[PDB]
Amino acid sequence: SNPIVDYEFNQDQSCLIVSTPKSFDIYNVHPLKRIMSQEMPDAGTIRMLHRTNYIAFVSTKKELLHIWDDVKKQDITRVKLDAAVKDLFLSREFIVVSQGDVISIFKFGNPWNKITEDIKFGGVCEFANGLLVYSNEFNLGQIHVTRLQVGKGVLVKAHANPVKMVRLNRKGDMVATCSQDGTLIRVFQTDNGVLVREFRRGLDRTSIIDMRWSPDGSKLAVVSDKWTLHVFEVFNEWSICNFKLKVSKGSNDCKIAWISDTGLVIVWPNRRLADTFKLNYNDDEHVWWLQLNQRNEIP
Repeated sequence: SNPIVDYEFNQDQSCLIVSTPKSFDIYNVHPLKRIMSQEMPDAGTIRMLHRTNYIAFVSTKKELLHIWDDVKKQDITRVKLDAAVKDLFLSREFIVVSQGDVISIFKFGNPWNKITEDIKFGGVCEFANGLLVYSNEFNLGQIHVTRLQVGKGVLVKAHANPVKMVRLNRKGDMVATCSQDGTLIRVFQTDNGVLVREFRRGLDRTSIIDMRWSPDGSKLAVVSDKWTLHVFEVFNEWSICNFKLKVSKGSNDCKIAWISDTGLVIVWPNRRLADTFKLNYNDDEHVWWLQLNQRNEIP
């Protein structure tokens, strides 16, 4: 009966945090088990800091960004927001918030203040391991890559068409990119913006639902609105794997999570469902293939 309002993984993707109209819960991804649950109305977008007790959620009603203490069971602080949140990221140092046309950067810890002037951007962004990536506010095909020390950094003409989404690897030395076409998936070095690789998802155009690097950064998982799961070798050219995902009509969004160097989990918000995949390899024939092992309710 409880619908999922928002859901997201933690930085290593060992946890899944979700918000409902009545509460917000945290789960292990593999094995799928609920770690905790907290009665909480009006909880909007919600994020989690690693495997600590530090939780951040946005109040839909009062337009407030809370920092919730999971053991104290109370607010640490509340931050006033001026527009609707689009993205949210947490590190031990910074709180990166994407509200409206702007990216705001607060400090993680007292006094919980803004560290820099607000950055206007193109609508897509990513922050991971102190490394910020966002699209230029007018040149939507371009992306800025900067290290929060903010200061200036590298500019990359990623695509002709506007960039749709972006994904940093686990270390933070590479960024995967795609567009509205969803035909080409490019990989750049965060050091200098040089094109490392260029993948081809397919001939026809599709919207890309999610991307995610493997833990070692050797592989890149991709899911399109065609609802096909792709896997590309980096290896640090077409996909080495394909799998027609099992989707119903109500499904229109999901998120990928690597549980190992050879295991993925696809979380389905509307169906409240988690598909566990194994990435198999035949050393004799030098071929990869995907296998759907388990299908679990959240609950």
